[PDB]
Amino acid sequence: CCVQIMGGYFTWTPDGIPTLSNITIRIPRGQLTMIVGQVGCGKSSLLLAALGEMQKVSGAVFWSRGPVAYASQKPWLLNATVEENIIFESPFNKQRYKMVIEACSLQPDIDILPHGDQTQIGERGINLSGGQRQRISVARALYQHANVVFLDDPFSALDIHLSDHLMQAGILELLRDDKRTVVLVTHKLQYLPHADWIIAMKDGTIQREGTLKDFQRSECQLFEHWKTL
Amino acid sequence: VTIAHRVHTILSADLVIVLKRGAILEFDKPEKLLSRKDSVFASFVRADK
Ligand SMILES: Nc1ncnc2c1ncn2[C@@H]1O[C@H](COP(=O)(O)OP(=O)(O)OP(=O)(O)O)[C@@H](O)[C@H]1O
Ligand SMILES: [Mg+2]
Repeated sequence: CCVQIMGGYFTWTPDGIPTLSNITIRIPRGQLTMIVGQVGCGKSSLLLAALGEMQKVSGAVFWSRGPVAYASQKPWLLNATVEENIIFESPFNKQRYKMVIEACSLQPDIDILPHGDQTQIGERGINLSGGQRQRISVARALYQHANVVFLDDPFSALDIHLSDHLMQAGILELLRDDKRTVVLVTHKLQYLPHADWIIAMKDGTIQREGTLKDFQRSECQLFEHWKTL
Repeated sequence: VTIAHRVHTILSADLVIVLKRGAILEFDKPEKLLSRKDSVFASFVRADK
């Protein structure tokens, strides 16, 4: 019912090759859906197109627009206070704030900061490691309180402990909202029988779409998924 | 000399070295480490597989 694009044709340059062609996408209302594929197959491109960052050569995007929470593939913070950019111009709520941070497991990483929570980081402030940047980028979208939250490879600079913690706590909290759709792409298929909808693609073109009763259509692709046990 | 975010890929190594918060813990071959069940590497490969 929610965001859908039938037979979309998207590109980066209006003169180059139409990078994305003939795609058909569905995102249910208040569910957990993932997108997967090979490296550079076009898994972020479909998303940025469905965010309005690509002149569609053809097709039709349908929404409900909305202030969609987002986290770019490379994490990006603000030249401001850690509190100031995790909040991001939202009405500060101690409960929601501390809950989101505990979900992102940042408290021990905040404690090492010289001013703790109000440490002035950025391109002008003190610099730090990519794991913390990624966690802050995720926290920004988690505290965002938007209907359609939306992530892009959050589990990149995260190890298994922190990845498990984030996934479990944060994503189960998102699902705990009566209606809050979150769309995270990742490379670890480990958490497939935790996603409510699956979208696989190769070389841009989508292949299939469906969680369980559709992952039984062929053994080649599902064996490729279960190649890593 | 590999650093691994995927303990399943490092599996084919000749010798695996495990790191606690600042020191090696019993560098050895992967087979013995996973078989011991006392290695943290066992917990890794079992929580990831
Ligand atoms: N900002 C950009 N400008 C121009 N071309 C791009 C840009 N981003 C991606 N492309 C091209 O579009 C294709 C799809 O890129 P995309 O970012 O979707 O890769 P991806 O599969 O999402 O990345 P990854 O595999 O690392 O998750 C790539 O072949 C790339 O060459
Ligand atoms: Mg990408």
